[PDB]
Amino acid sequence: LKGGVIMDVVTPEQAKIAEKSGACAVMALESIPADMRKSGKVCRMSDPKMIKDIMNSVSIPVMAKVRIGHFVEAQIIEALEVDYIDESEVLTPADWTHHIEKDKFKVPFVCGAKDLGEALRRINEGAAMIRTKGEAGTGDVSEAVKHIRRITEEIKACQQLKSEDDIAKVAEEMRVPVSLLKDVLEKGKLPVVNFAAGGVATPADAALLMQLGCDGVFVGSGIFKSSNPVRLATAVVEATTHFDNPSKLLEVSSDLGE
Amino acid sequence: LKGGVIMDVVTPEQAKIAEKSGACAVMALESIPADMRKSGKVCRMSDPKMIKDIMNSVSIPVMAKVRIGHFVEAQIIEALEVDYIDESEVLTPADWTHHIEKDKFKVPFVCGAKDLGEALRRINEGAAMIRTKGEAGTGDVSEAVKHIRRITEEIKACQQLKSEDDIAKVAEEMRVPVSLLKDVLEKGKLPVVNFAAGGVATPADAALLMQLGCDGVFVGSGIFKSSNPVRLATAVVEATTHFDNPSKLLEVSSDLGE
Amino acid sequence: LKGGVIMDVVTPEQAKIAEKSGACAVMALESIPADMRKSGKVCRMSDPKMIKDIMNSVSIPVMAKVRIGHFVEAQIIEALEVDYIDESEVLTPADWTHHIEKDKFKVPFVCGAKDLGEALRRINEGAAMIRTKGEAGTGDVSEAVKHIRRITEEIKACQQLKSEDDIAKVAEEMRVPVSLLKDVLEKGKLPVVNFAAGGVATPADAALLMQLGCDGVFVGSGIFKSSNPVRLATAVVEATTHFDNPSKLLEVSSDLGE
Amino acid sequence: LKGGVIMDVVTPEQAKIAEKSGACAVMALESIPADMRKSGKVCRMSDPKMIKDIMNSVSIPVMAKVRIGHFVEAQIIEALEVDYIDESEVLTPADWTHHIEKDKFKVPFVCGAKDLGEALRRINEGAAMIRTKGEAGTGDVSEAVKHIRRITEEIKACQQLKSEDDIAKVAEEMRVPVSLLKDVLEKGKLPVVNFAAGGVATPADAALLMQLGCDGVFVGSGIFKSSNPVRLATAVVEATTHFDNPSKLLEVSSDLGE
Amino acid sequence: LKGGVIMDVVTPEQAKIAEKSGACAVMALESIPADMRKSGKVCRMSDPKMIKDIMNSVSIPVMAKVRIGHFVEAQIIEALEVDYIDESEVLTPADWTHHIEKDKFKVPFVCGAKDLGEALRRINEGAAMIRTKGEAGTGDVSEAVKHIRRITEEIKACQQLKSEDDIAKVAEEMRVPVSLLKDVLEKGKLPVVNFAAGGVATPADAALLMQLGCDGVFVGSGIFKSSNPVRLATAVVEATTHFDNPSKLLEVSSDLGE
Amino acid sequence: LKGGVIMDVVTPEQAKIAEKSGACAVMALESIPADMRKSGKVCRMSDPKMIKDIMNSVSIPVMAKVRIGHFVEAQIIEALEVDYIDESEVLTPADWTHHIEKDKFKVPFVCGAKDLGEALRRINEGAAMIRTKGEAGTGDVSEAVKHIRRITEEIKACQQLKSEDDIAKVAEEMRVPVSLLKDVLEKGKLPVVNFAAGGVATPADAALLMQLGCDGVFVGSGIFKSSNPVRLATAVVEATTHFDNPSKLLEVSSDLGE
Repeated sequence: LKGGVIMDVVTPEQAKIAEKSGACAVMALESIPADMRKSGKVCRMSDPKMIKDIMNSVSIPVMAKVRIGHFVEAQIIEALEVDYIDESEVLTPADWTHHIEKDKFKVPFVCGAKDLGEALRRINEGAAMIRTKGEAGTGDVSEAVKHIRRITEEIKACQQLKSEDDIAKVAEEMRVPVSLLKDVLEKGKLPVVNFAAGGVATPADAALLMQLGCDGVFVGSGIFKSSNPVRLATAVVEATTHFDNPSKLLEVSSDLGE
Repeated sequence: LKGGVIMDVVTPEQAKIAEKSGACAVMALESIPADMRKSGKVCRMSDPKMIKDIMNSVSIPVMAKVRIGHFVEAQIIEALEVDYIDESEVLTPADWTHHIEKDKFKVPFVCGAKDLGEALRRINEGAAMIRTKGEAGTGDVSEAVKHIRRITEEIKACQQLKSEDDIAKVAEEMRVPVSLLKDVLEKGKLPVVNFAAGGVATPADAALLMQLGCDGVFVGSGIFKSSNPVRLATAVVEATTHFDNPSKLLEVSSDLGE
Repeated sequence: LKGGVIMDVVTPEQAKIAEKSGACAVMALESIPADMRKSGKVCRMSDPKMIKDIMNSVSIPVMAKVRIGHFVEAQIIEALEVDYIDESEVLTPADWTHHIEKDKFKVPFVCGAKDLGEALRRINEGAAMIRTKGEAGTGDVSEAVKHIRRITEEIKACQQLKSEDDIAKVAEEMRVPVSLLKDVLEKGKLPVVNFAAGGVATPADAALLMQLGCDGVFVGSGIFKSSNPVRLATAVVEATTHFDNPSKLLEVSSDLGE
Repeated sequence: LKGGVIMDVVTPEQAKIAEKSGACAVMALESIPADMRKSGKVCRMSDPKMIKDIMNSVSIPVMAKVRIGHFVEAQIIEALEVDYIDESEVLTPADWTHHIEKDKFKVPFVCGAKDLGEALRRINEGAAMIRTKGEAGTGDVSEAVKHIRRITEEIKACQQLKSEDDIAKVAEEMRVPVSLLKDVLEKGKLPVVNFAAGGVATPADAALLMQLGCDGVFVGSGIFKSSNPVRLATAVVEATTHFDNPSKLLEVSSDLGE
Repeated sequence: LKGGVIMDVVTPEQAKIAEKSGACAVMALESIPADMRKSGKVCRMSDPKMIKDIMNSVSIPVMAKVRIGHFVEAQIIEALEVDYIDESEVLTPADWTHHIEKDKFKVPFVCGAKDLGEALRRINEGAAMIRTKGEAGTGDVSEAVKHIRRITEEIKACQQLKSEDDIAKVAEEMRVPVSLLKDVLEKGKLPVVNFAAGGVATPADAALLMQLGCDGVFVGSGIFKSSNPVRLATAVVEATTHFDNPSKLLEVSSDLGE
Repeated sequence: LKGGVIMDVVTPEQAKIAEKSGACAVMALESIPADMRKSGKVCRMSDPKMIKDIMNSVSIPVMAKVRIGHFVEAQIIEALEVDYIDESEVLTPADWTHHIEKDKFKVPFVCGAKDLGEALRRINEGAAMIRTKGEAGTGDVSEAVKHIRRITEEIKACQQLKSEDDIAKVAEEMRVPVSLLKDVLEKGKLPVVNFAAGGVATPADAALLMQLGCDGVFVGSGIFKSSNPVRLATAVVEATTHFDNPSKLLEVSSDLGE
């Protein structure tokens, strides 16, 4: 899915709009935390029936969310044959101590991370994909930027550690195998694709995150709240593809509406 | 009651539905302590008459709740011949320093615990069943998960202890007899059934708690707030029973409604 | 002046009900003091006329309250020839430093106590009767239970002291003659009757406090807010009398309604 | 005015009721702080015209209040020829550092005090009369009782000081001449009459304060808020006169109304 | 302006009334900073036109206010030829670190001070008149009293200082030249007129501040909220003038109305 | 690109007004950012169409804002060929750690600064223009005054340092090349123009900031909320030009109305 955009969709018809806009995948979900976050309610896995109905409407990959640590929700979502599971901090966590043991699943998982240690812990548990934790709901791209900058800075700082022994002390504080940390230092990158998520509101934001080194970007239901969802979704996809072409980012950002 | 679901019920007709659904017992209570607690009211044992009308309505075992330390509520419930007494922290505690001397009753009790010490203190006092404390009323399964996981971890961590004198110190910090803590450590688990309670909202939640090693689960008045109580109650029972079978978990979770 | 039940009454008709239910005394009151503290209001001695009108309506003993330290209220209530004066912390205290000098009155006094020192100081000042303090208004029995348990536990611990100098040092911290503390330690109990008050809402609550060793129980206007007064008042009296009989406790507690 | 009652009056007709009830004096004032205290407004000297109108309506002495430190209000009230000036903490203070220099006036002043040092400072500035500071507005007689007890205890404690040198240290901390403190110790009383004021709501309260050694008592507009002001005012006067006659305090307290 | 009253005025017609009443000057301001400050608004210099219409309406001196540090508001007011500029803390400060360099203007300024240091700093910067700060808008005269009394006391306490080097240290702590502080101490008072302001509500208040040694008094829009502005304004003027004559103070204070 | 006045404009018609009043540039904006922060809202780059429509309506230079760190917004606004880009703290910052690398753009940038370090860091990153930060929205000029005074005062104090090592230590704490700090110390000023922004509400405010040494002044949409826009905008321009002429400042400030 590298170079691509994943969109949150709440109905089959939204999925079809996502797919026709250029999305590489869709993320099926009932609500969009938010309306529930400001309310108080527990956020859980969405009904399998609404997910299958989305899977039946497009021919691109479909992802779905489960609660952090909720390995039973994950077993149900795997049995449904979705393409990816997003063990998501947007939903209400089920286990505040243990993430899901992802290497016991066939289906790939994406997890969030706000820094290097977090990202390595998620990968060491078996995450196949990392995304920034962003700041979901708000439309403020700055948390996404903070987290991508932080991982990049931390990687660079580790790379200046001379002692193999100091490196080990770091792996220890992160609670990951030294081999995993060492593999990151030698490649100067996480060993899995890293996508931006949380606060990506405009085409500019999308191109920003790509220019900071993200392999792609998730966008939320904000696309569909806008006065023309097709124009906005197509504009974010173009911007993600042509992320280093100012005249084209200019063209796709012009006259977008509210 | 191993491998079962116990359901809170506030009417004879609710109790009948629980029984048709496959519940192994019901808990008779005049009103969930999640409505009035908001208003600031003392929650006590229910009227023996409404407990008796529930008992007359089903042939599965009936439980009832008394306040913590309220051994006279318990004598009264015992004389009524309910099958189990729940000394419950959901009710307003009658004695904040002493729980009931349960080993002086001939009806079995269940008690809450959030960790090992707590479980062992309740067992020492004569509890025949333990249940996690979790968060009653929120529908958030994470408090139940925290407590089962805390108990499991404390057992493991006490199992690591080399010195008999240190084991004895732990028993002392717990205010229980060493021979009780010793027997827990030898067996690797609590000497009575342990049920999850508080926050168990979906079939997936019930199966999560069973795969964490609970022997069964309490569910609250939430069953009866759903559009189809019969469907939800049946689905929770089937998930508790087939707790390690994903395809079955998928099927009972699909098209679950409000 | 032994055990039984004393009921707060606000009219001659309530007293008549208290009497025919089997109360051993009444406590004449012009208002329920929960209503008024809420207001902000000062609660004082009741108007002598309304106390007198209650005195005329029943042949069992009548008590009335005065504010802590208000010895002129007590001079007036004594002249009225009530049977007991209750120097009561439910009223607004008149003197935060000095309780009334009760040994100067012919009429006997009841005072509240939350621990052993307080009880001995009230007895030392001439109280003829102690009541546990409880939490008045709330219908929550746990404050009464706390205080009865506190007093008991403090007697038991003072009983462990082997040195007479240490016993004297305890008496002195309590501000009471050592011969008074010494008598309690030898006999295992206060030298006057001790009643539970504050939060006795149900027949089970009355019988709980008697099983904890109280000699009797004050009950508030809560009896008269109930759906059926005679029936609740009679149940509380029966439970106070038969405090040790589970099946009778069951019978009087069933179908009590609001 | 010793043995007497001073009443607050807001109209000539109230003054006439005060006088016919037995008051030894009246205190002329526009408002009764309160309604203004809970509001926020500055309390000041009352209009001279409303004061003269009261002075013209009765033949007993009339007092009036000025703000603490407001020696100009005092000069205006003196020129009006009132009988006593009450430099009053009920009004909004004008000088938080300096009370009025009362010895530069012909008219006598009364001042409040909550303890011995305060009372000596007020007398040393030239106060001819002391009253307790009470807790005005509330009807709670307990602040009045606290303050009279405190002065009495402090006097007694000073009287146990052996060293003339320690006595001097005390005068120094109080900021008064040692001769003044010494005169109090030798007489065992303040050298001026001391009246209770603040919270005297009933005849019992009035008789209480007299039995604690006060030379008289001020009562507020509460008399006139009652359903029969004449009965209540006459009852407080009787009670102040017959302060040690229980059967008469009983008779005057009976059937008083709200 | 010694021995006079300066009155806040918001219209030409208010100004005329102040002038008939005997005011020595008026202060033109478009709206008292006690209405909007509540709303959270920036209060600035008034429109020069409304200041000019006031100036055209009376032949007594007209003052106007500028923000603290706003030397350009002051240049503008100066070009308008008002008679005095009030650099006022009632307005919203333009420069929280530097007041205006007043000795560079040719129109006299007045400035607030709450103590000596403050007065001397304002004088050093070129203020021709000082006024107490007190509490604008409350009608509480005690802040004005506190400040006049604080200044008087600090002068006395500095007069006690024996060492020229210690005097110099004080001047240094004040951030003013020693020769200025020295001249204050020799003369026993501030080298310019000092007026009371903020809280001056009654004739009695105005005379209080004069007997404390003020040279005159500012009164605010409160004159014009009274039922009879003409009567109140005249009465304050007469009391400022005859500030040490009780019978006259009595007469102007009698029958003053709302 | 020297001094004068830059006005925020939200429509082509406002720009036309800004131009004919004598503004030296406009700042194209689709909303007033005080309205939106209040909402909670993220403020971003404005839609290129509306900026373009403003560019078409006037022949004076047009600026637009981008979020701090949002270099892709700046890439887009540059492609649009606006005349200046303002990297603006009034918008929601995109990168809390890294301002844009402005020396990589051909279009010149304006940045905010509240002190000398911040100004040098923005210049070091390639800013062509500094503006003081002020408090935007409030109409209160004191934050702008504070920042202009701060920068000045810090230059003057760095000027006192006699040691080159100490000067280097200052540069390093500021995170800027020592040759940059050294140039400011020698010349007594920033090497680029410095404009006041934030809180410039009145003609007097504009002229105040110019007299404090600013080279120009940004003004907000506050001009357009006023009762007469042309007149207020022209007065601000005239005051910025004639900042040193009191009588002209008087003339343009008079009868400005709402």
